[PDB]
Amino acid sequence: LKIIQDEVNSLKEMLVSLDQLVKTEIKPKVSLINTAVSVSIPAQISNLQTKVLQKLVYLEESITKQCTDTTDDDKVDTTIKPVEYYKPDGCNKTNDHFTMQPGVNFYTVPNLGPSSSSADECYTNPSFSIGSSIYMFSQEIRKTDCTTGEILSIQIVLGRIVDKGQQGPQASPLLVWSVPNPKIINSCAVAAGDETGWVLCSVTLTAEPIPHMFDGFWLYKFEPDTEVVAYRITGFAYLLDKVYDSVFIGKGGGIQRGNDLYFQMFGLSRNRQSIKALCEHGSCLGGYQVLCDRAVMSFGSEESLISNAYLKVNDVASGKPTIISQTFPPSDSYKGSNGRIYTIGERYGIYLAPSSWNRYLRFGLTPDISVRSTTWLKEKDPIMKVLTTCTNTDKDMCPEICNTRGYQDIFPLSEDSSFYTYIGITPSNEGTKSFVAVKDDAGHVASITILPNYYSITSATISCFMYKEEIWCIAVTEGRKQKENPQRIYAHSYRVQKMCFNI
Amino acid sequence: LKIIQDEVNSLKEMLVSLDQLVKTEIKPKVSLINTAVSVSIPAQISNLQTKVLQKLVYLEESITKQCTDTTDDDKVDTTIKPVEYYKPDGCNKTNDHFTMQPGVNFYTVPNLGPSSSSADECYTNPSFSIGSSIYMFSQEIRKTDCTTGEILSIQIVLGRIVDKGQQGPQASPLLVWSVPNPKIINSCAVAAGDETGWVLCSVTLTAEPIPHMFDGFWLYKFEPDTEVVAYRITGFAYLLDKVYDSVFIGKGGGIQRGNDLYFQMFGLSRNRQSIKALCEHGSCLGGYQVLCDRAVMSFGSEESLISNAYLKVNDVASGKPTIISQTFPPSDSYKGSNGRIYTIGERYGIYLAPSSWNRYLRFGLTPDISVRSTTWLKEKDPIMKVLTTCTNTDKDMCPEICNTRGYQDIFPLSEDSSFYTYIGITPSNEGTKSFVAVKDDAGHVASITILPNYYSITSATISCFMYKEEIWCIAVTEGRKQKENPQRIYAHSYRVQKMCFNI
Amino acid sequence: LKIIQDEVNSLKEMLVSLDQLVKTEIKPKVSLINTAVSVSIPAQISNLQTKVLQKLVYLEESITKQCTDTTDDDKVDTTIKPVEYYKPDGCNKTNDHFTMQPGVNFYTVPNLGPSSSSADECYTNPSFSIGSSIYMFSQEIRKTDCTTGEILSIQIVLGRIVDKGQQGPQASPLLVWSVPNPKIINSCAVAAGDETGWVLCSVTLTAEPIPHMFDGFWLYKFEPDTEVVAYRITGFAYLLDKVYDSVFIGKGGGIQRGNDLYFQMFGLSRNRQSIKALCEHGSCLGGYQVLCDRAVMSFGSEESLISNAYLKVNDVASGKPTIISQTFPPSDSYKGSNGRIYTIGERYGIYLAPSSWNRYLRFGLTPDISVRSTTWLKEKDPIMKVLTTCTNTDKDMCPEICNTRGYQDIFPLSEDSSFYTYIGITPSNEGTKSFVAVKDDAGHVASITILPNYYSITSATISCFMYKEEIWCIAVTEGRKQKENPQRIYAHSYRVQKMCFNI
Amino acid sequence: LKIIQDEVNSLKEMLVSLDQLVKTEIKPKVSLINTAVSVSIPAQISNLQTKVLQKLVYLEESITKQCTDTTDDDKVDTTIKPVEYYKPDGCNKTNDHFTMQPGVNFYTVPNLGPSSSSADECYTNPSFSIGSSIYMFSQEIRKTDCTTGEILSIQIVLGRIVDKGQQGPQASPLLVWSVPNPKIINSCAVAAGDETGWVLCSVTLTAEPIPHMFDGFWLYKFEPDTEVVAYRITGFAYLLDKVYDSVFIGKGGGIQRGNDLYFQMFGLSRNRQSIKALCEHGSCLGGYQVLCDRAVMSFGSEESLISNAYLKVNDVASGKPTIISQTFPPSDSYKGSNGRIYTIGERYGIYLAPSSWNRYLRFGLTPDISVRSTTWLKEKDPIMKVLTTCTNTDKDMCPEICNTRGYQDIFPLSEDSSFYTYIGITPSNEGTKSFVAVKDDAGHVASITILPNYYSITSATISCFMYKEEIWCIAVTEGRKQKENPQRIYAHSYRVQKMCFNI
Ligand SMILES: *[C@@H]1O[C@H](CO)[C@@H](O)[C@H](O)[C@H]1NC(C)=O
Ligand SMILES: *[C@@H]1O[C@H](CO)[C@@H](O)[C@H](O)[C@H]1NC(C)=O
Repeated sequence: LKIIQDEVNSLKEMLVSLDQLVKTEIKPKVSLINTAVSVSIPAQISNLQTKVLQKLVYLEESITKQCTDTTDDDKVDTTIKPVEYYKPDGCNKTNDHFTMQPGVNFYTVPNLGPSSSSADECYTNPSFSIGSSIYMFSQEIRKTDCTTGEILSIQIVLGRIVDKGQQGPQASPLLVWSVPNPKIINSCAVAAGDETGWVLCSVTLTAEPIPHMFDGFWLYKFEPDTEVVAYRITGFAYLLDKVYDSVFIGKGGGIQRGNDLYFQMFGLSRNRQSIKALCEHGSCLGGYQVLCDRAVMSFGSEESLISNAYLKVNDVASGKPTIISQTFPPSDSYKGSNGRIYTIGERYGIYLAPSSWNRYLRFGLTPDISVRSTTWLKEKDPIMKVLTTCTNTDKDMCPEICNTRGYQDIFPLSEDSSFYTYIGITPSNEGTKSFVAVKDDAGHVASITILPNYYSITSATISCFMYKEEIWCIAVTEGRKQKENPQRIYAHSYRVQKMCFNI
Repeated sequence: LKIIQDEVNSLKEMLVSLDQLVKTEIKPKVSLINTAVSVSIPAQISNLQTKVLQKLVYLEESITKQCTDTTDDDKVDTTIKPVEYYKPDGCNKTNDHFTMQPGVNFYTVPNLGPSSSSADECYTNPSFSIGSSIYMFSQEIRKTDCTTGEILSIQIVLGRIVDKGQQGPQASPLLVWSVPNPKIINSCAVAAGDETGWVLCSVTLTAEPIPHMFDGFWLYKFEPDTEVVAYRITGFAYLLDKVYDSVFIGKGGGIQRGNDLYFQMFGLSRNRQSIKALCEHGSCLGGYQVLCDRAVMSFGSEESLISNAYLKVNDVASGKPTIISQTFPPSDSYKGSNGRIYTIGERYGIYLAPSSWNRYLRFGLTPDISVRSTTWLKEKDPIMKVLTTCTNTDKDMCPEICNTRGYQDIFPLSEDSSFYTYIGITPSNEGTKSFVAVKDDAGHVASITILPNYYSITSATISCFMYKEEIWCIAVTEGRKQKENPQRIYAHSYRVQKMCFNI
Repeated sequence: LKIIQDEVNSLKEMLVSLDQLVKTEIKPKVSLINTAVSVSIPAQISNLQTKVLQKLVYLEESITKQCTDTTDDDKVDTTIKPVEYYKPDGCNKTNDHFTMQPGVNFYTVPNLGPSSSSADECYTNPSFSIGSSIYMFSQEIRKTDCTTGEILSIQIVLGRIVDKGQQGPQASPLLVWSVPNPKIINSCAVAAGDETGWVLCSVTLTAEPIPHMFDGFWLYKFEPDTEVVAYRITGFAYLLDKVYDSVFIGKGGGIQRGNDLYFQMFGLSRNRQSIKALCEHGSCLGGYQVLCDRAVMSFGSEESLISNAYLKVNDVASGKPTIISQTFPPSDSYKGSNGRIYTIGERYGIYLAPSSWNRYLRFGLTPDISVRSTTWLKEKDPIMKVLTTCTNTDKDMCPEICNTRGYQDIFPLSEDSSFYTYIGITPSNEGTKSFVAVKDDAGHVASITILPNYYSITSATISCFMYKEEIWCIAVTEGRKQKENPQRIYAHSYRVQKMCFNI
Repeated sequence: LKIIQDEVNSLKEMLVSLDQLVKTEIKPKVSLINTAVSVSIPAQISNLQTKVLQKLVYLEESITKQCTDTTDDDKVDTTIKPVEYYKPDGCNKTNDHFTMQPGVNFYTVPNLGPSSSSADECYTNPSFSIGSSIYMFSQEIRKTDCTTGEILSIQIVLGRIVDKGQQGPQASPLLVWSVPNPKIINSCAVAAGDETGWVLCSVTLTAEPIPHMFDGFWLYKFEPDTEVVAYRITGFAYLLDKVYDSVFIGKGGGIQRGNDLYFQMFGLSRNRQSIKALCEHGSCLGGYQVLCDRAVMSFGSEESLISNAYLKVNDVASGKPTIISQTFPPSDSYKGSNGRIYTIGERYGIYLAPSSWNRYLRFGLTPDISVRSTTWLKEKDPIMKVLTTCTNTDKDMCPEICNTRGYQDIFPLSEDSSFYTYIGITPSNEGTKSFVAVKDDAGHVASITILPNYYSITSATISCFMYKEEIWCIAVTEGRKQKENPQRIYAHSYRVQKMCFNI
C-alpha cells in the first residue's frame, strides 16, 4: 500500500511538471506567434506596398514632364482612426450640392468571432463596438428556440482591425473568453476605448435562476495579452433613480469618456403617479390617448411601467466602480427598449429601438448625458417593418396594443446627424430583402441592394471608422443563408463616398 | 485509504484542468496560425506582386512613347474560379483553325494530403474534387494487398487552393479527418460546393463485417474551422429503384446543385426480366450477342445483374436528407462500374469507366439528371489499356468474358464536350508510359509525355479551374516511383493554352 | 490490488510518453516558429524594401539627367550596431556651430517584456541594457507597497531589437525566465555582450530570510535557444576591499569587456578611521562640514558608513568566476547609491544617482576601472527634483540630513561626454511633467516635451545604438497612466539629429 | 475499493483522450506551420524580389536608350542545384589565364543543428552532406573527454537549404532525431539524394558494450514529414572481403547512386600474408621500409592490419538491403583512416585522411567504385599539421611510428579535380590560424584568412552547390571560441569567383 501511496505521488509530480510546462512555455509563445502572423506581419507588408507604389507614381510624373505628426506616436497599430467627418470644401457655390453615397460593394469580413455547426444552437443578440484600434464583440448562444431558449454560453471576442491585402478591412481575434455562470445573466453589452475593452452584465436572483429579477451587475475589464479582471457591483455600490424589479443592459453597447462608462438600460419599474404618455401620430381620424397610456404599462397596470434610462459607471480606474442611473419620463418616451449610446464629437447621441406601435426612427442628441438636455430628431427613415405584430400603416402610424422585437441602428456621419448611414429591411414572401443607404441633409436617400443570396436578415448594427483615408463601415447582422438553416451572425463592410454635384 | 481516494481525486482535478487548457486555448490558436501562414499571408504577398509589376509595365510604356465586380465580394479567397470556357474570338475567318493544346510543363503539387513510409500500407481509391475555392480529397489505406486487403483507415483532407509564388497552384490543407469504423464501409466519395464539402459512404452489415452486403448510407458535412456533422440515412430514408444486394458509391465523386447532391452508384441488383445487352463492336467476323448478355450477369445468372444508377441526395439543408436512385437498363449500358458526375454549365455529364470487354470512352451529356435524357458521345479516346485481362484489339473491340479494373476520366473544356483533356497510359515491359493530351473538335490530338522518372502510373483523375486568368488543371494519380515501392498517391498540375492557326 | 498496482503503472507509462512528446517535439518547434515570425521574416521584408526603393531612386535620377565589409559576417542579425559618435565634418568654419538635438517624436516600443493587470502587484527597479544585437531586461514584481513590499518574482527577458516596418525600432522577446527563490535576493542587475547575456544577483542570509544581510552572489548566463547556467559565488570565491554587512548590485547594470564583467555596487561597510566627507556647495552663508560627515553615516555612527565600490567578476569563461571589489573613499564621494557602468570607446564611465543632499549630476570618466583614475565631470544637468525629502535649493544645494530615492541616468554621445542625452522630470500638483533633452559642449540644451497623457513618471534609463545609419535611443521608465493605476514599466524610442548652424 | 478501481479507470480515459489530441491535432499542425514560416514564405518573398528588381533594370536600360525548362518541374524547392563546374569560355587566347578564387567574406550559417551549454558535454565527429535540395547533418555528444568519453547521444538533423534575405544561404531544420541505444555504436555517417536521407551505423557486441568489436550494421531512412524507418543488417545480410574484428564507417559520409549507397569504411582485419607497405617519401638520406611495414600493423603484429575498404549497400528500395565490401591492399595504401566518397559527374572520388607518418593529401579518382580502377592524385596541398604526434618535416615526410587524428577534406571544382577548394589549418602558440583557398590547375593557390576571433579550429569538411547561379560552399568545422570553452560545431559559407587574367 506504501508503494501505491508512492506511485500515486509520482504521478502527481509528473502531472504538475507537465501542466507547468504547458502554462509557462507553450501558451505564451503560441500567443506571441498569433500576434506576429495575424497583426504585425500584415502591417509590415502593407507599409511596404504603400511606399513602393507612391515612388512609382512620382516616376510616372517625372517621365511625362521631363520628356515633355505627434498623434499616432503612442499607438501600437495605426491601421484605423476615429471618424473624421467629410466637409463641403469648395461646394459652397450656387447650384452645387454636397452629398454622400454608399459604394457598390459589400465585402465579407470573415472570422469576426467563432461559430459552430450544431443545429441545436442559435446565435443571437450581438453587441459590437469599434474603439481607436481594437474591437469588442459578444454573442449569446441559446438552445433551440433563439428568443426564449436557455442560455448555453456568452462569448466575448477582443480583437483588432487590420489590413490583410483585401478590398476592405479584416478582423483579427486576439482574445476569446466565455462568461461563467451564463444562466443567471439577463443581458450583457460591450464598450471600447484605447486598447481597453469593457463588458457590463446585469444579473438576476437565484432560488436555479429566477427569471428576469434583478440583483446588481458585473463589470469585466479586457486588455491585450492580459487576464480578465472582474468586479461585482452590488449592495450600496449602485443607486437607481426609480425602483426597478427587472433591469436589462441595452444591446447596442456603450462608450467610455475619461474615467466613466455610459450605457443605455431599460427595465420594469414601480410607479405611483398618473401618466400622460407621449402620443405622436398622423391623421388617423380621446381613444388614442388611452391606447398610448396602456402601451407603456406592464399587463395594463397603472403601477408598473416599462421605461428607458441612462446608466453611468463611475470611476472605473479605482478598482471599485459604482453605478448611478437617470430615468426618462413616460411623457417623453415610448415603451422601454434596447438602445445604444453614441459619441458624436464633443456631443452624445442615443438610439432607441421601436418596441411598440411607433415604428419610426427615435434618435436624440445632447451636449451631456442627461434626460433634460436631450433633443429628438425629426427624421423617419428607417421604419422598422420586420419582427412586428402591429397592423398599422407607415403613413399614419396609429396607436394600438402590439409589439416589435427588432433592432436596426444608424451611424451619424456629421456633428448634427443631418447625414447618416443605415440598413433597411423589407419583408417578403421569400424571407427578406435589404439595402444600404445614406440619407443626406436635403432628405434624399441613396441606396444599394445587398446580400441577394441570403434567405433572410432580421437586424443590423453599424460602426464606422477611417481606413485608407476615407470612411469605411462594418455592419453586423443576424440571419440565415438558406430557409432551413439555424440563425447565425454575419459581418460585412462598405465604403462611404464623397460626392459634389453641379446642378 | 481516504488519502488515496483523496490523492486520486487531486490527480483528476489537475488532469481535467490541463485537458481544458489544451482544448480551450492552444488548439484554437494553432488552427488560426495555420490559416494565417498557409493561406492569408501568401494571398497578401501575391496581391502586392501583381500591383507593383503592373505599375512597372506602365512606366515602360510611358518612357518609349513620351521620349518617342459584385461577384467576388462574398468570397473569402479569390485565388481560383470555376472554369470559363475559351471562345474562338476572331477565329471565324477562312482557313483559321481554333484549337487548344497542353503546356510543356507538369508541375508537382506537394502535400495535397498526408502520407506514410510503412511498406505494409497501400494508398488507393482516391477521390478528388475542386469547388469554388476549396478542395476535397479522400484516400483509402489498405493492408498489404491494395485491392483485396483490409481497410485500415479512410482519410478526408479539406483544404484550399492557393498561390505560393511557384510556377503553378499549390494545395493548403485546413482540416484532416479519419472516418470511424472503416471496416464496415464498402466505399466513400466526395463532393464540394461553396466553402462546404460533403462525403457519402455506403456501409454494410455486421455479424466483424459481412463482405459487400448493403445497409444504408452515411453522409458527412465538412466546413472550415468547424466540427464534422454526421447523418445516418437508413430505414425509410432511402428508396432504390431496383432491389440491391450490394451498393457502391462511384469513385470519381459527385456534385452539389442547389440543395441536392448527385452521385453515381453501381451495384448488384435483382432481375426478373429477360435482357438484350448493349453490344456495339466492329467487323469481328449470334455468338457475340450471347457473350454481351453473359458479360453483365453475376456468375452467369439471368437473375442477378451488375448495373449503374444515378443517386440523388434530397434536401441536405434540412438536417434530415433522403436518397432516391434511378437505374440504367442493361440495353443502354455495360457491366456496372465506377463513374463520375460532372457539371457542364447548365447541363450535366456522366463518366463510366470500362470494366468489361468494351474499353472505349463511355461519356454522356444530359439537360437533367435522369436516365432517359442521356445522350452518349461518339469519341473513342482514351482507350483503357492497363489493368485488364481482355485479349481483344483496339480496332474491333470484340465481345468476350473478361474484366478491367482501371480508371481514367476526362475533363470537358466546352459546353458540348467537343473539346476535352485526358491522360493516356500505355503498358510496357518496364512499368508504364503516359502523356497529357487535349482533343479538339476536329478529332486532332495534341500530346506531351509526362513523368519520365516514374516506374508506373495506373490511374488518373482530372479537375480544372481558372488561375491567373487561364485554365489550369490538377491531375491526381496512383503509382510507384521505383519498382519495389508500395503504391502511393501523387498530384501534378498543368496549363491549357489557347491557340489559333492560320492555315 | 495487483490490478490497481497495475492500472497505476499503466498511467505512469502514458503520462511519461505524453510528457516526452511535449518536451521533445512541440516545445522545440514552437521556439523555432517564434524566431521565424518575430525576427527572420521581418528582416527579409526589410531588406527587400531597401533594395527596391534604392533602385527607384536611381530611376528618378536617370530620367531627369538623360531627358535633360568583413565586420558583420559573423553576425546573426545586423539590424543594429554599437554607437558611432557623430563628428563635425565641415563644421570647422568661422561662426559655424556643430550641435545635436532630439527629434520631435517619442514612439512606443510595446512588449519589451511581459506585464499583468493585478492591482496587488507593482513593477519596479528595471534594469535594461543593449548589447551588439540583443537586449537584456529585468523587472522586480513586489506585493502592494512597491518599495517595502515582499518580492513575489524577478523576471528576466532576453530578446532582440528588430525592424518591423514601424517608425522606430521594436522589441522581440526570445527567452523569458523567473529567478528561483526571489525572497532571498537583495538585488539583481543585467549586462550584455555578443549574443550572451549576464545577470548578477546579491543574496542574503536565512533563519525565512533575514533582511539586508549579505551571503555571496549568484551569476546567471543567458544564451539564445539555450538553457540558463547558474553559478554560486561564495566562500573564498569573492574578496571585498572593505568588510560589508550588506551588499546591493547597482540598478543600472554592468558591462562585459573581454572575459571580465564590471558592475557597480554599494553597501554598508565597517569603518575604523575618521573621515572628511566630500562637501561641495554654493554660497549658503563649520556646521556644514559636520552635516556632510553625518550624511554618509548609518544611524549617525562613526563606525558604519554607506559607500560605493567597483565590482569585477573575473574569468567568466572558466565556469568558476570570482569577484573582487575596490571601494571609493568618503572623501571623494557621497552617500552610497544605485549607479551604472558605461563603456565609452576605449574608456569607461560611471554614473552615481543622488541619494542625499547633493542632487546634481555625478558622473565620471576613467581610462581603466579603478578608483584612483576617475575624473569627475563639472556639469549639473539634470538635477533630480523628484522622490526627495530635501528642502534645499537648486542654486546653492546646502547640506542637510535628507534622502532621495530616484534614478535618472544619462547616455554619452561623445568620447569625452561633452555631449549627452537625458530625460528631465519636474514635479507638479498633477503628477509630473517631463522632457527629452540633448546638452551640447557649449552648455546649451535642446529640449522637447514628452508623454503629455501620463499622470506621472518617476525614473528613466537610456540606452542608445545605431539604427538605419543614425543614432536612436530607447528610454525605459517607471510610472502611471492614470492617478489610480498601479506602477508599471513603459518603453519609448527617439532619434538624435545631427545639425550645424551658420551664425 | 471499487470506487478506486473506478477513479483510476476515469483517469485512464482522460489521459488517453489528451494524448490522442496532442498527437492527432497539435503535433501535425505545428509541423505544417514550421514549414510554412521557415521554407515556403521565404521562397515566396525571394521570388518577388527577383522579379521586381529585374523589371527595374529594364526601365534603366529603356530611359538611357529611348532618351538617348522541364528539369525543375518535379522539385519542391528550387533554391539550390548540384554543382555545374565553371568553364573557360573565351579564355583560350594567348597569355589569358583562367582561374578561380574564393571571395573575401565568410558568412555565418546559424542553427545548422541544435546545441547546448553544459560544460560536461562535447560535440564531435560531424558528418555533413548536401543533396539536391536537402541536407543531412549528424553530431556525436560525448561526456567530458571528447575523444575517449562515453557517448551520451547521436543527433541527426534533416533540413533544407533556403534563401532568407541574407548575404549567403541559410539552414532550415525540418526533422531532428536521436539514435536509440547510442552506447553500442562504433560510428555513424550520412548520405543524401533527392528528398531522401540515409544513415549507416556500425554496431558492436554486448556482454554493457564490449569496446570496438563488430556485430553488423543499422540503416535508417529519413524522409520529410515522415517517420524514420530502421533496418537491421546482420547474419548473412552482409559479406566482407576480409575478416574484420572491428569496423567503423568513415566520418565524411557517402553517396547514393540509383538504388545503391556507397560509403567508405575502415577497420581491423586478419592477415595471413606477408606485406610490402606503400612507402613514398623524399630525400631522407632499408630501415624506412621496415618502419613503413610496422606503421600499418596493429601493436606491431604481422597478422592484424588496419586498412581501408569500399562499402556498398545493395538494393535499398527492396526493404531488405545487403552489404558487400572490397578491401584495399597494404601495398597501395597507408594505415586505415576516416574518409569520404565523392560523386564527380559520371566518375567517383575518394578522400582518405592522414592517420600515420604521411601527412600529404591522399585523394583518388575512378570510373567505378572498385579498388583496381583507382588512380591517385599527385598534389600535396593541404598538408595536415594539427592533432599529430609526428616529428617529421613537410618536405621529406620521412617514415616513423606516430599518429594523426585530424580531418580536412577537399571539394573538387572540376571533373578531373585539377581545381579544388580546401581549408588549411596551421598551429600556433595561441590556438590555431586558418584560411580558405582554391588551388588552380597551374599549381597556384589563392587564399584568404578566416575566423580571426576563434581561439582554435581543428577540422573542416566542405560541401558545394549552386546558389543564385554561382558556386557557393558550406564549411563545417569543430573548434572553440575562447580557450576555456568546450568543443562545439560551427558552420560558415563562402563563394567561389570565376576570373580570367590577361597577362
Ligand atoms: C468574327 O466575330 C466578330 C465578333 O466577335 C465579328 O466582328 C467579325 O466580323 C467575325 N468575322 C468573321 C469572318 O465572321
Ligand atoms: C575559344 O572558343 C570559342 C568557342 O567557345 C571559339 O569561338 C573561339 O574562336 C576560341 N578562341 C580561340 C583563341 O581558340
